Amino acid sequence: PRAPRTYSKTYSTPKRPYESSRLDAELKLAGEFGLKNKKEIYRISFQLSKIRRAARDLLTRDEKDPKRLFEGNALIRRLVRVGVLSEDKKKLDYVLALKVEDFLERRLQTQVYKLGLAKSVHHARVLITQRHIAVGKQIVNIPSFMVRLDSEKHIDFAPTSPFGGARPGRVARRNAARKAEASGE
Amino acid sequence: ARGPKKHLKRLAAPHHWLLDKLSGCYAPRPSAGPHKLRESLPLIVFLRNRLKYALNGREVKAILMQRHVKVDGKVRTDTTYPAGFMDVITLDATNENFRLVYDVKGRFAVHRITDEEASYKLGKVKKVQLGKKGVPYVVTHDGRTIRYPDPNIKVNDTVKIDLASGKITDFIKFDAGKLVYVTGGRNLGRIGTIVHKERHDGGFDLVHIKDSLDNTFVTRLNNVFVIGEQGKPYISLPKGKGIKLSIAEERDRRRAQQGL
Amino acid sequence: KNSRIAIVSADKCKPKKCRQECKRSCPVVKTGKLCIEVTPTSKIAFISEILCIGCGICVKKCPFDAIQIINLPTNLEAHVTHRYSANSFKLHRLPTPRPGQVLGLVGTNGIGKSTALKILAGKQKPNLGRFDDPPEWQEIIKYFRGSELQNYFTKMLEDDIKAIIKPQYVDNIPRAIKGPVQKVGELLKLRMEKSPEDVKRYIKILQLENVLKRDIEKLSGGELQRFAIGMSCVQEADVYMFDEPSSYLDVKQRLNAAQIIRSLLAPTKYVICVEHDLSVLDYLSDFVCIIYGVPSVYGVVTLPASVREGINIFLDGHIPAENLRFRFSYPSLKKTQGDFVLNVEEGEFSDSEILVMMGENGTGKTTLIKLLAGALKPDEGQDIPKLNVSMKPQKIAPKFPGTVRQLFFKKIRGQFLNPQFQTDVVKPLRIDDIIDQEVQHLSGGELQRVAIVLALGIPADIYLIDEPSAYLDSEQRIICSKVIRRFILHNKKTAFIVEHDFIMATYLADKVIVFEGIPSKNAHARAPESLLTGCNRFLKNLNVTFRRDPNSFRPRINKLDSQMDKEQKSSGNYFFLD
RNA sequence: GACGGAAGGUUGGUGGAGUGAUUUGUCUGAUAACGCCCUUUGUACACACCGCCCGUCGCUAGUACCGAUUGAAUGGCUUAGUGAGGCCUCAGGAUCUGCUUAGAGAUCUCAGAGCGGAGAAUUUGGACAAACUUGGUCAUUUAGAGGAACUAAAAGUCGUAACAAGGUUUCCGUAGGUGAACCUGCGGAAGGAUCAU
RNA sequence: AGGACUUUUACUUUGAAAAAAUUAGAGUGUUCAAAGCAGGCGUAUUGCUCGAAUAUAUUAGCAUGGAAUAAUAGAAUAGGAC
RNA sequence: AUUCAUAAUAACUUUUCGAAUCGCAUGGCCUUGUGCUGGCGAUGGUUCAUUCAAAUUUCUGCCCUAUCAACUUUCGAUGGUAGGAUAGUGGCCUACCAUGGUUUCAACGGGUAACGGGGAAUAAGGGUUCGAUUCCGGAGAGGGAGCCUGAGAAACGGCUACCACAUCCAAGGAAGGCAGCAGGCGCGCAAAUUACCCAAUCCUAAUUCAGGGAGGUAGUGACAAUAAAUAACGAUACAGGGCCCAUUCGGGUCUUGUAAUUGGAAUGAGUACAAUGUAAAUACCUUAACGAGGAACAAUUGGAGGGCAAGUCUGGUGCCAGCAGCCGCGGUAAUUCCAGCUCCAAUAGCGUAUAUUAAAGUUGUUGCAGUUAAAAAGCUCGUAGUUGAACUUUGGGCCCGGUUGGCC
RNA sequence: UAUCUGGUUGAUCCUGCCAGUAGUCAUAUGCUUGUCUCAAAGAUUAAGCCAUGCAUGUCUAAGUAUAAGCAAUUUAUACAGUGAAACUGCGAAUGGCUCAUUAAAUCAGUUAUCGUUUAUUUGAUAGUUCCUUUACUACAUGGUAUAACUGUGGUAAUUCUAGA
Ligand SMILES: Nc1ncnc2c1ncn2[C@@H]1O[C@H](COP(=O)(O)OP(=O)(O)NP(=O)(O)O)[C@@H](O)[C@H]1O
Ligand SMILES: Nc1ncnc2c1ncn2[C@@H]1O[C@H](COP(=O)(O)OP(=O)(O)NP(=O)(O)O)[C@@H](O)[C@H]1O
Ligand code: SF4
Ligand code: SF4
Ligand SMILES: [Mg+2]
Repeated sequence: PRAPRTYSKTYSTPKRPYESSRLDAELKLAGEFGLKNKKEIYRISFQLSKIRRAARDLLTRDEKDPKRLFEGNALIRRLVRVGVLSEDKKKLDYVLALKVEDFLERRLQTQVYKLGLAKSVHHARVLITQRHIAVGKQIVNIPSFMVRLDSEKHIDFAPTSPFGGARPGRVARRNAARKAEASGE
Repeated sequence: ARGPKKHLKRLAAPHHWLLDKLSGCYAPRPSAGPHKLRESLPLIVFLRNRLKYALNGREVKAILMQRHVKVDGKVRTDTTYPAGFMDVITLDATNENFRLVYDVKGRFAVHRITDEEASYKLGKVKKVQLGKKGVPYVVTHDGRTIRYPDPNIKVNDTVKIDLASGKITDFIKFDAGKLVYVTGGRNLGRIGTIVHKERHDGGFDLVHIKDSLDNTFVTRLNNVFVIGEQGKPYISLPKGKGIKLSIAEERDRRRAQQGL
Repeated sequence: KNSRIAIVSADKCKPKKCRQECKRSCPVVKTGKLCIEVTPTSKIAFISEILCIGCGICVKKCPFDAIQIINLPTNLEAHVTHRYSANSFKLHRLPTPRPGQVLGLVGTNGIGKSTALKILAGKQKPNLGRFDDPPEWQEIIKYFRGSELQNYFTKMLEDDIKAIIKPQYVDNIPRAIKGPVQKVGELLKLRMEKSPEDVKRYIKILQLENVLKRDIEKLSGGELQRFAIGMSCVQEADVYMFDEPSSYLDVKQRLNAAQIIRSLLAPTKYVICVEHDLSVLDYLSDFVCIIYGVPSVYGVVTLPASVREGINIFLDGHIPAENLRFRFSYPSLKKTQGDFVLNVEEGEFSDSEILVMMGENGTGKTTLIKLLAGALKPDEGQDIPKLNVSMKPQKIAPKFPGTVRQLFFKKIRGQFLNPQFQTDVVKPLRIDDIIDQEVQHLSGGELQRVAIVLALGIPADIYLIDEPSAYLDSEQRIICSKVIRRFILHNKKTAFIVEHDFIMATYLADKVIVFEGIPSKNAHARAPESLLTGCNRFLKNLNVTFRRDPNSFRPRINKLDSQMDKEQKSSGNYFFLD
C-alpha cells in the first residue's frame, strides 16, 4: 500500500446550535451575499479562526524575533494580496480584529455584483455556477474563490458562451430556428 | 527477518532525493556499493528527477545500457548504483561532466564541472593500516584503497585521487587555515575552515567551524571533511558557496530581488 | 435469503452424559412447540426439520460440538440470470467456463443445464427475469461484471469466440437440415476445416468404419449420437459444448467418446459437458459443477469441484455452500435391410415375466422391436402378438403444438386409477409443471417421462421398451425402474426391456438375451439364459468390467487394464453381491 | 406557614438587615425605622395529622449468591511411566569403482587374492523433543434440584417504631430477648424539650 | 606534547545527536478548495530559470557555558595543606 | 587503552587458493613455423577493507492489581574455576567450589476485550482516551518440536514426524494447508469483484528484449473528506421609498414583499458524432447533434410545552393507545399522543444506538472537598517515604566595548 | 474556538449527581440520494475452516545445445543463423498478509563489539604447487560420470518413477 493522500475538514460547527442571537445575525449574511448553506459561513469563520490563532501565537513571542517577523510579513502579505486587509493597518495586531463580512466581500460571487452588470448577487451566482464569466483567459465556475486583487480589473465575460461572443445558446436556437424561421415552410 | 532487505518503499528512503509521495509505492533501493545507503544517491534518481533526461525507468536503463554515461570513467550499467559525495559522472552527451557536491539544503545539485576537473576527485581517509606483507594502505569514504601511501597521510585527512590511476597526487593535513567542507546532518553542505579541534576521550570529536560571515557552529568530525587551502579550494564549489542564508535573506533574494 | 436448519448426530453425541442443554436453551422449545425432542436415554437427540427457525443458539451452547448448522435450498429473488415469464422455470448462476479442462455440469433432470449451455453459447440470451428491450447486452454485462464472464460475453458480442453446440436431442438434426448428399463422406467434408489428419484420427478412433457409405436417416440413434458428436467435433471453432453426449450408447463406446472430447481441450480452449453419469464422468471432465434446486421452478449452480470429490458429494448430498439431499414363444427369424444381416434364434417368452436385452450399438436389438410392432417383413414365417402391442420410441423430438395436456387426452386418466403415474413421481420432484406446459419446450428426462407414460396408457399388456435411461440420472432412473417392475409383475404383463445402463438392467433383470456380432455386417440374438452368464457374454466381447462401490452399491467402470481388471478377466465375474 | 397529647400571655411607598427565601416596619410595656388570637421555640408535614413514614404477612416479575450434583467440558502446570522423529556419533556393509605381485593364447573380462576409494538399508549410545497414558493441581466459562436474600411494587393484612416532651426524649456501642416494627439492661453522646442560681 | 591532581551531583543557557509521513508553516495556476510539489519565463525556431524551506521533536544519553538556589565535604586520634 | 595491525622463528594439515572457463576483433613481430607475443571484455578466484546487513549489547521509560509480601535455589538459582559448544562474549552447557541474587523507592504471582513505537481523537493551559490499520521494528503462518540446502531459514506458496481437523480410494496407499490476491462457509451489529494489466513505481534473474494479483488500472463503495446543481431575469395587479435632468403637472432604470397572471434568456443533470484520456478501456476534461417552464429534471431528515429555534392552529383519541434521553403529557375543550395545515433546524444530507473526548475545578500538579451535606481514621509511638533555620565575597572603581532610539 | 442549561422546594441558597450540548480517520444501523474531486473497506466474535484458479522464476556479444526442432548455414564434415527441453549457475530468506502470544520481553532514543559472521557490489589483491622445481605423467591443455534424449514398462492416483 502507498502513502495516504492526506485530508482535513474545512467547516467547523458551533458549540451551541440553537441560539437566538447567532441564528438571526448569521442568516442576514446568507441572505445578503446569497450563501446557500450555513456550512459556507462556518468555513469562512474557520479559516478566519486559524488566522486568528496563528496571529495570537505570533504575538505571544517578543518583537524583533526571527519567527515573529517572517511569518508575520507573509501572513499579512497573504491577507493583502487577497484584499481582505487594506494597506493602512499592516501591523499584525489588526489581523486579530478583522471580520467575516470582509471575507464574504472578497468572494467572487459578490465581486461580480460589486463590479456590476450582474444586477443581483443571486443572478451573479447563477452566472458563475452556469459556466459564464472568467478571471482572465481562465474560466471560473465556482461562487467561492477569493479574488487576488490584481485579478479584479480582468474580470469579464468569457470568450465562449454569449455576452462575450460566440454562439447564442439553446433557447435562442429554438426561437430562431424551431419557431421564427420554421413558420415559413 | 531471515536475511537482507532487497525492496525499499517510499518514505523509508531519505528526504534529500526529492522523491514525491505519490506516483509510486516503492523507491529505488541503492545497490550495495562504495557509499552508504542513506547518504548516497542512485543513478536513476540523478537521471529522471534531477536532470529530466529520462521519464521512465525504461528510458534510464536504455541510456545506461549503451555505455555513454559512466561514474569514475567506468562502464557502471546497473540501474540503482549508489553515486555518493564527490563523484565524477562522465557522459558522452555533448561532452557534459558532473560532480556530485552538496547544496545549501543538503541535496545533490546538478553542478557542472570543467573537463580538467573531471580527471581527479577527493576522498576522506577513514583508516590507515598495514596490509599483508607489512604494506601500509589507506581507505577513503568510497572504499578506494590505495597501496603504498606517504607516511604523512594520517587518519581524518583528505586525499586527491586521480581516477585513471589509483594513486595519491596530493594530500592535505587536518587543521585550521584550510578550507573545510562539512557533510552529514544539520550543518550539511557548509564551509568554514575550522577554528579549532576538540579531543574528547571515548569517541566524538566535535570540531568548531567559522564560515565567511563569522556565523560559527560546531559539528561532529565523522561528518566533517575538508577540501583545500584558504581561498584555494581544490574543487569548484556550487552556487551558495557553503554559507547558508537565514530565512530573511531568503525572502530578500529568492522571492523579491529575482522577480521580473 | 436461506433456510437455516439444525442437524444432530455425531461421534459420542451423548445425550445421557450432557444434561441436555439443547432442550434447555432453545427458543422454540421455550414457546410451546417441541422442536428439539430429547431425554436421559440410550438414543440420540431428535431435532425437527420444519420447525427450526434457524438462530443457531443451541449450537453455541451445546457442551459437545455435536449439533452443527446447515442451510436448505430456497429461492430469494437473488442473482436471477433468466426466467421465461412467471409460474415458470428460472435460473440463477451461469459460470467459469474455466479453460484448458473439460467442465462437468451435473444435476437431476429438468434443472436448467441445457438452458445454461444455450446461454453460454449465445443463442438463447438471458433476460435477468425481465422483459428486456432490443439487444440489451450492456445491461447484462453490468449485471455480471466484477466476474469472469464480463470478458467472455464482450468477446462474444464481436464474434471473436465462435459458437458451437451438440444439441440435446438427436432426431431433430437430420430432419431440420435436409442435406444434398448423405453418408459421412461429403457432409463431414463441408463441416470440417481444421485439417485432413485430425478427422481421419477421429473417425478411426471412434471405431465406426461403418457409416462411411450410408445415409444418416437409416442410422440408429446410437450410431447417430456418434455422428452428432462427430459433426460437433470437426467444426472449426473457439468454444466447444456437448449437451448430453453419452446417452443411449455402448459402455465401450462411451469411454472413447469421452477421450475424443478430451482431444479438444488443452491449448487455451474452453469445453463444457453435461452428463447424467455412472462413473464415466471420471474421464469426461476435470472440473465437475453441480446444479441444485427444484425441477422446473428454480435452479442454482454451485461453484465447481474436482471430479472425484464432486461425484462423491453428489451421492451423500451436503456440500461447502448449501445441502441438496439426494440420498409365450417366438421362432428363429432371419431379417435383412440392405447393409445388414439380422438373424434371430428361438426362445421361451414366458407369461407374467420380464425379458432383458443388452448389446453393442448395431447388434439389432432395436429393429426387432419395429418388426414385432409393424413395419416390414417377413419372407418366411412369424408369431403375431396375442396381447395388444405397446411400443416405445428412441428418436424422441416430437411435435404436437398447443400443450401436453391436450396430447394426454389421446391416452386416458382413469384405468388402474390408483397412483401409477403419481407413484412414478408426484411429491418430491413434482409433476405439475410437466402435466401442464408445452412439449416443445420440455427437457430430456421429462420428455422421456412423457414416453414412459405412453406405454401403461393405451390398453395393452405386451410391451416394447428400449432406452428409458435416455436423458435420466441415478435419482430419476432407479425409482422409475422399480415402478416399471412393480407394474408388469403385479398385474400380469410381459415386457422386452432394453438398457445400456448397468443399474437399470441388473436391479430389474431375471432372463437375459444377448446380442452378438459386428455392426453393419451380422447380428445374432442368443437365447435367454441366467443373469450372470448372459451378462458375462455381453461384457466379454466388449472387454470392460465394473466395481461395486462398497458403501453405497454403485457401479464404477474400470480403466481398460488394471490390477483388479485382470482378476475379473481371469475369474469371469463382472457383478458382485446379488 | 401548618401542626404539637410544647411554653407564656391586613397591605404595599421609601429606608435599612440579608447572596436570596424574606424580614424589619406591621414593636419589650421605647424605637432601624419614617411617614379563638398572638409570641417564642420543635418539625423528616407543605394537597399541611385525616399529615408523613417504619417493619411482620400474602402476591406478579426479575436478580445475583449458595448449590443437590462424590455436574460436565475445556484449558495452563505437573508426580510417575512411555516416548515417535530427524540430527550427532560407536558400528554395518547390499552395491558401484581404481590399483597390484597375478591369470590367457604377443587402454583383453578369462582364476582369485590383497591394497583402496565412493558408499543404501539396518544399527549401539547421546543431546534435542512433538506427543501419549496415569494421578492430580489450579483456573475458566458452562449446566441448574432447591435454598437464603434483595429489588420492582397502581394506592392489600396486622401493627405505630421514628418526624412535635410522636405521646416510654432520640441515637451510638455492645449483651440478651422478641413473630413485627423493636424492647430491655450497661457506658457514652446529644445533630435533646435545658448554652442559666 | 604533556604528566599531576582540582568534594561530587541535581538545576539551567547553547550545541550537536536527533528516519520520513503526520503536526504548525514559506511560494505556487489542483479553474477556488481538500490536495500536490509543482511551476514561471523566452523572438513560446533548436532556450532561460527560482524552489521542494523553516520550526516542532517532552523524558534517556552526550558536549557546553553558569554559578543562584538544594544537597554533598576536606582538619581536632591533626598517619593535615605549603 | 590491548596479547592490535604486522612481522620473524619451531610446527602440523586429515589439505583452502594459485582460472584444464568463455566470447568480440583480429592483428604486431621475428633467419618464416599452424612459430613468439598481442587488445576489448564476461564470468570465476583466497585474503584484506568497503557496502548490504545480521547477531548480541550499554543506559533510560512502559497498562491495572495488593482480597498477589516474599520469591529464585529440584533436573541453573547469583558468582568463581576450568573445559565443551557457538561465527562468535556469556550459566549457553558440563564437573568442582562458594552461598548468593531480587525486593513494599514496590519484587514474585494474577489480569489485560496489551504486538511496541512513529501517531490519532480532543484541544485555553495542563491533560484524558485510542493506536489491528498505508512508515520503522517484532512475532507467526492450524498446534507444537526437529532438520536439509544456502552467505542468509529453524524458512512453511521447503521437508520431517506426532496431535487436531480433512480429501481421493481399486483399501493397496496417495496428497493437505489462503493470517498472499479474488472468493465460499462459519461467526456475525458489522466489510467490496473467483475483473483487466505489467504501461507506471520498483524488485528478481546468467538480466536494456523475461517474470512479478509486489503493485497499478477499473468496478462494488453515504467509512471518512473537498467543491457544490436542487433555479435566475423581467412584464402585468397590489401597500409603498420615492430616484434621473431638479423647467415643481415628462417616462421608466433599483426596487421592499405579495400574487400558477405572463415574455423571453441562460444553463446544467442526462443522451451522444468526434477527439482526448489510457497497456486497453470506463470516467474526467472537451464539444458537433440533442436535452426546463411544472405530478416537469418535485429533497429530504428530525422537531414545533420547557430545556432548544419554531403552534395555546385544525379534527380524532379520552390515563386507554401512545409520546417521553430528563422534567412530565393522556380521566372526553391534549400549545407534548394520532393525523392534516403552517412554521423551525440542518440541507444531498440528517436521525438512532454503543465507546469515547470536552464541558467534568464530578479526580482537581496547575485545580476539589473533608464542623453540620460523602468524607479527619480512638489516641500516641515509630521504620521507609516526603520535607527541614540561618551562615562560608558583596560593593567600589578603571578602562575596553556591542545593542536600542533622535538632533549629527 | 478559557461559555453552559433543565431535573429534587410551598419558594430559597448549597453539596451532588441525572439528563441535555458539540466532536470523533470509532463503528453499526434507519431513511433519503443528482454532479466533481478524493478515498479506507473480514481488525474487533474467528491466528475458525476453506471448493477452485492464480501469487517466483530466470538469458545476454559472453557457461553446456548433432532436439531425429524451425529456417536455413552460402565463413564452416569441429557447432559457430534461431532455439523448446534439460544440466549448471543464480533467485525463491525480498515482498505481501495478519496480530494470536508477548509487560522489562518486544519496543523507542542511545552507545558498543579491542566478544563476531557478512553472499553480492565497490577497490585492492597469490609470477616460489611436476616440493627430487635429475626425466615426471600431456600442459598445444588431460579423466569420471550423467540429465534431456531413443526405446521397453510399472501403478487407481500427485509436477510417482524403474530399468536398458
Ligand atoms: N422456452 C421454454 N419455455 C418454457 N419452459 C422452459 C423453456 N425452456 C426450458 N423450460 C423449462 O425449464 C426446465 C429446465 O430446462 P433444461 O435446462 O432444458 O433441463 P435439463 O436440466 O437440461 N434436463 P436434462 O438435460 O434432461 O437433465 C424444464 O423443466 C422446462 O420445463
Ligand atoms: N435400410 C437400412 N439399410 C441399412 N441399415 C439400416 C437400415 N435401416 C436401419 N439400419 C441400421 O441397422 C442397424 C440395426 O441395429 P439396431 O437394432 O438399430 O441397433 P440398436 O438396438 O439401435 N443399438 P443403439 O444404436 O445403441 O440403440 C441400426 O443401427 C440401423 O441404423
Ligand atoms: S446434542 Fe448436545 S445437548 Fe442435545 S443432547 Fe446430544 S449432547 Fe446433550
Ligand atoms: S436451531 Fe434455532 S431452532 Fe433449530 S433448534 Fe437450535 S435453536 Fe431451536
Ligand atoms: Mg436438458
